[PDB]
Order: sequence, then structure tokens, then C-alpha cells
Amino acid sequence: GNINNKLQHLNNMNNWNTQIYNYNKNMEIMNTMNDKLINKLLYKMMTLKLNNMNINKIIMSKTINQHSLNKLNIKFYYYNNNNNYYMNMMNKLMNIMNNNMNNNLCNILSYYY
Amino acid sequence: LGIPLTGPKPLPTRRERWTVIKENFERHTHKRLIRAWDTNPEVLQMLIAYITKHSMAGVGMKCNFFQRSEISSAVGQKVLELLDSPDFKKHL
Amino acid sequence: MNVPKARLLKVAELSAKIFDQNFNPSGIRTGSKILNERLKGPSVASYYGNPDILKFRHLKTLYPDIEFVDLEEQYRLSMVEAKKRRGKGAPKKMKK
Amino acid sequence: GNFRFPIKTKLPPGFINARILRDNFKRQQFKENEILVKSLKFIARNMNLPTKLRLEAQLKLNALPNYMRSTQIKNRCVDSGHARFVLSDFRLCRYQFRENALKGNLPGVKKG
Amino acid sequence: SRSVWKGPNIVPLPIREAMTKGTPIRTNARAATILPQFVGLKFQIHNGKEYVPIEISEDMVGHKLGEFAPTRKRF
RNA sequence: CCAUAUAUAUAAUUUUAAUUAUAUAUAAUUUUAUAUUAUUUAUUAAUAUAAAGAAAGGAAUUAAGACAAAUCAUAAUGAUCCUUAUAAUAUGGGUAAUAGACGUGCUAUAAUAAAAUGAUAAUAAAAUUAUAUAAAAUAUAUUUAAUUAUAUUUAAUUAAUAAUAUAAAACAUUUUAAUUUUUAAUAUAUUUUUUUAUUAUAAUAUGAAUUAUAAUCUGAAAUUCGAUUAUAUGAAAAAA
RNA sequence: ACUUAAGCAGUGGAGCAUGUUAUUUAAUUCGAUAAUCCACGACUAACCUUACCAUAUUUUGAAUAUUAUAAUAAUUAU
Ligand SMILES: [Mg+2]
Ligand SMILES: [Mg+2]
Ligand SMILES: [Mg+2]
Ligand SMILES: [Mg+2]
Repeated sequence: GNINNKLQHLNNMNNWNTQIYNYNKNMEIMNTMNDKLINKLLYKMMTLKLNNMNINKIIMSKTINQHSLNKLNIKFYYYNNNNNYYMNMMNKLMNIMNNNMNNNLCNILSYYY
Repeated sequence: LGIPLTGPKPLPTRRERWTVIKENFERHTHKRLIRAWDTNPEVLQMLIAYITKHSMAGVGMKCNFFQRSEISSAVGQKVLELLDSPDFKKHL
Repeated sequence: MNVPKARLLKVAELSAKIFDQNFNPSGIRTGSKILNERLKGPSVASYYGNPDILKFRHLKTLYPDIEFVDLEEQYRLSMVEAKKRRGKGAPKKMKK
Repeated sequence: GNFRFPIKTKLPPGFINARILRDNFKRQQFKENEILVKSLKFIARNMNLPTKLRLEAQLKLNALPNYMRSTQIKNRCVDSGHARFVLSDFRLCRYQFRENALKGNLPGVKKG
Repeated sequence: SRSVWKGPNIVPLPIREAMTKGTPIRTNARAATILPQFVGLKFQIHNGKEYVPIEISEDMVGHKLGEFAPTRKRF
């Protein structure tokens, strides 16, 4: 577990789900609460269905909220489960995470944060 | 950028402690100080902008700027409004 | 100590005038600490978090081509219907 | 009587119970009336002012409802709503603090 | 309030209707300071359950209405 | 992994605490040599004596059974019950009542012990300060000042910078009821802050409960029911 | 071998504070009860906290969903 090498030890920063430091403690508490609420929302967002009898339950880990000076990055792992010519539901979900032009989730979260 | 920077001076780590009734928890604030010398304001603004753009997760930053220079109310604005209200103006 | 009090009073008055300070040699209660007290309303009010959060019900309007499922809500409805099958459901609320 | 409180107030985004709603309502109305309360208090507490003005200000202070009082606000746990053993550093009761701290939810917090 | 420079703890009261029609003033304001002009007037002060009727004297002035409506049974 | 000891790095040694800070690494679970005792005979162990060492502490880390626990406030699910009320809001009241009984703590019941005083300021650590913190000064209690408590005014600092905050016991002098073991008047002295002679000369100057009066503090509000100060009051508490 | 026993150092008959219990109370919110003992949480109960009492007052209420209406913005062809 060599600490001097970034391939041989887990950064201690990674054993917290919210990774942040604010000089303004009020804002840090607020950001922690925001991360917990968004994690609960994302958990709610991982179940989909293509009409009845077509339930799809994506399983995501806890979110990892990387707060830097000018950006927040919400990283999470997930597990799911001719295809070139349509988008399945999981693809639509992820594309609303980042790629939609009008009401993608990260813009709404940017306003929230 | 051409800036003389002394180095990340270790500053005292702040310890915060909490007792749960006897489980102990603590949080450590690590602090580094980098000082800049003999530089123009504009180059130093470039430094701050660049390092802000490419900052790391979980690190906060405070910047003090020292600029050598040549020598050369909500309550109050409401108290006036209340005193110029009929309820208070009638007693005066 | 030997300095006359008039000299120090003149110094205090002139200094207070320069630095925009209340000069109150009589020591009367002026309520100035009330004026100078900070407003704590915003920090106190933001205690429980930002209320303008995205909620599950908004998802139906933002992303109509995705039909999300709230497992908790579906379970609550299933339990409500299961009770109503046994005759253990809530009575009809009285109305005026 | 659609809303239990006189003034419509948005709900907090997380855990809810009746006591959290009561506390949140009082916090919102304290924010809204803080300047008025401070101005009235200043008028009441300024001995340069006439006694009638001070008495009128004190009367208006006593006439205000309970949901504008700063002393009525109580810090509750944002996760469980409990009002005992709340750590202000996280707005959590001690049990919720321990749970979240062991889950890694609280940034920087470690077992000692 | 308690510090004398702050003045009495005056509260709103239906006193004029009791100063013209001689009716009792029913109040839950147990913290109200009895002012000198309350003298003679009849009060009905809440004790938490009932309204103790009293008539204000000059010996009560300065005291508070709640002092004359005890809230707990003695035994 | 802490801590401890050491090395390197960093700090333009005015954010100074370089006697420091915090990153990285090293170290020990110590080792060697004799002598005496025992020995499963040494290449063992203990004791002692030498030698080299700064080296002497601590924490965490897995399961399996048994019983308890609904402030299980360590949850979830289910069942059951209320639905104009067992849900919800406001005003006031209570949780502070007092015959007892007990647990815990604080202050005491005096001389190996209490008090007062000690300014170029004896000597700390660890924390806290944007939902603050309050310096110095001035004014009143109040008495030359100091001390203590409030008020006035808010300097600096959102902090290795400024403030809370000159740590306190310690130590030194003085004082101290019971105690005629003392004080005082005269003499007296080579003990002079003192000696000697002759004359007079169970609760305190311990304790601080209770209560009265007047102020103050926070708060919109101190009545039930808060805290502080001053002037009075001055209880119980001695033995086993 | 927890425990006991021994030794050392204390504390321990009063006042107060704080809990529990008993009684009281409109309420004194809640906590034990198969015979040694033991109902006993407070990182702060004036209002809030609060759970309790009295009196007033609210009635789809804090949620999600359905169905209507009344507006408000976007789009069709009014
Ligand atoms: Mg409070
Ligand atoms: Mg004494
Ligand atoms: Mg109460
Ligand atoms: Mg109430």
C-alpha cells in the first residue's frame, strides 16, 4: 500500500462521499445536505419501464461528489441488465444526465448548487 | 509565469473532535501557505485564474493580495420609516 | 493620569469624528449595539436546505419520453389497495 | 384551512415531520421580520427617545406573533427531526451523526 | 421589562371597554405589568385552567398579573 | 496506527511559536557480554553485574452462541387502532408542586489551612471566533488608585497574525477565632517586626443556606420559573 | 480465574443542586413490576423545545395520483 504512489493506495480523500473544503462552513454543510438529497433523487431515477411487464432497474452505487473550486463532479458506478438503430432506456437516462440540450440534469443541478 | 513562490509552508493542522455517547470522531484541517513575491497584479491574476480552472477535489483556497499604493443600515432605514408612521408620529 | 480630562475628551471627540464613531460621553443607552448587530436571518432560514430542489414528480414534465417509477410510491399504493380489499381501509373523512 | 400556518411557506427538501415544519416556518418568518423586530427594539431601547415612542415600540413588539421570535427557533436534526443532542456542525442528532460519519457522508470526519 | 430603565412590560388590553362599561378584562397575559392606571379595574387572569377574578389595588402596581392567579394546587 | 527519538524537505525566522509547524522516511517485538542459580545442559530461562541504545507507553483490527432492549431516539416491514381527531394550530399552564425515601454532585465543618496582597507582569496546554468575538479607553457602584460587576464605545481578527486570555495552584509577606498561645499601659533588654516583669485583657474574623431592599444581564416576554451585582440577614454543619 | 479478602488513598451524618420514586395535580409527558438490589435519558424545559393539561380554532391537512374549473406562458390553424 505505497502511499507515495497513486496506483498503490487509495487516496484518503476517496473515503468520503462528499469531497469538499469550504472556508465558509455554512456553505459546506449546505453542500453536504445537497449531495445527500441528490443521491436520493438519483436512486429514485434508476427505475424505468417500457410499458408494463418491461421494468428495468439500474443499480447505482453511492454517488461520489467531487467538489473543486470551480465545479462539482458527481461520479457514480452503475450496473444494468440491431441496437445501433434505437436508444434503450438506460441510454436515454444517461443522455439526459449530460447530453440533452434543453433540460439536462446537470444544468438543473448547477442551479441547485 | 515568472512568479517567485517560496513554498508550501506547513501551517498547524486544526483538529475538531466530537464525542458520541464513548465513540470518538475527529476531523483534521490541513493547511498549506504559498506566498508570492515581486510580481505585477496582472500576472498574479493569471496565476489565480489558471489554478482555479484546474483545481483538485476537496481543496479550498483563500487568497490575500497586498497592493502597495500611494497615500492619496437596513435597520436605520426602517427605524426612520417607523418613526414617520402614524403610530409613532401621533405620540410626537 | 496627570493629563487633564478636557484634553482627552477633545482627543476622543475628534478621533470619533474622523473615524465615523458614535461619541457618547454621557454614556446614555443609545441602542447603537442594536443597529450594529448583524442580520442572521438568511443563515437561520437556510437551515433545512434549499427548498427549490428537483423532485420526482417534476421528472414526468422534464423527460416525458422516459417514464420513471417511484418504488416507494408504488409500494404505498399497493399497500393501500391491499388494505382496502380486507375492509381495513381508512373511513371516509367527514365533510361539511 | 388548507395550510396549517398563516403564511404559505415552501417545504424543506428533505425529511419532514410536523415539528420540522413548525421550526422551518418560524425560521422563514424570522428571516422576513428580523429588520422590523430590530427596528422596534432599537426604538424601545433608545433612552434619547421620548418615553411614549419607546412604550409604543415595546407594545408593537409584544403584539407580534410567536413565529417572528428569534428565541423560538430550535435546531433540529435535518435527518430525523429530533431536537436533542443536535451537533450544529452537521445539523444532525448524535445518532444520525454517527451513522453518517461511519457511512462516509460527512466530509473529513474519521473515527478517532 | 425587569431592568427599570427598560420600562414596564405593557401589553395590549381591552381597557377602554373596561374603563367605560365597568366590565372585567379577561386576559391570558400573566406577564403584563400592572400599571398605576389599572387600579380599581377588575381583571380575570388565566391560571392555565380557570380565570381568577381580582380587582387591582395600588399595592399590586408594579407586580405582574400572574402573581395573583396561582397555577398549582397548594397540597 | 498513535506517541517517542532521529534524518531529509518546506518557511525569503514579521502569520515566529525554527525551543515551531507537517509531509516523507528510519528505529525496537531491543541487543551483546560475563557471574550465580536452576534446566529438557545451551545455542535455555531468571536474577545480578557490565556494554550499546532516546526507547519507557497506547489504540484498532473476526467470527460463533446466550440473554436483554419498542427514548429500538440502533431501523425496516407487517399487523392492529384513530380519521371533526388518537391528526393539526394558537394562547396560557405544567414538566419547577411537597409529607417522605434514596442515588449522584457541589460547598463546608480552620492552623501539614484559609484569607489578602504580589505591574518592566513566575510558569501551560488544548480549543473557539461570518447564526461572531470582543481589546484599550471612559463612566457608575466607589473609596487616590487597583480589584470586582455592569454600562458607553466597538480597536483588531474570521485568525500559526487579533480576541476570548497577564493560567491557577506553587512561592513570598501579612493576617487569622477557638487561644490569657492575645492585646494594651508602664518599665526592660546585646532577641527590638522581639524578650522579660507587673498590671488590666461549644458555630468564630469558620460556614454561606435562607430572606429583605435596590440595581443589572439575555430575551418580544424572567409571574408560575432564569442568571448576576451591592447593602443587609447569617441557618444547619463540630464527636463516633 | 471475574469476584471476594487484605493494604493504601479517599469520600461518607449538614445545606444546596440535580435525578428517581412516593404523594399531589387539570397536567405534574414518557421509563419497573416471575421475591437479594434495581422505574433513574439529557451536549442546556421561561415562550420554543413538548411529548402533557385547559380553552379556542383547522378539516384532502406536508405527500403522490386522478378528474374538473380559473387564469398565466408556449405551439397549432380562431
Ligand atoms: Mg433555544
Ligand atoms: Mg466569612
Ligand atoms: Mg413549555
Ligand atoms: Mg405551547
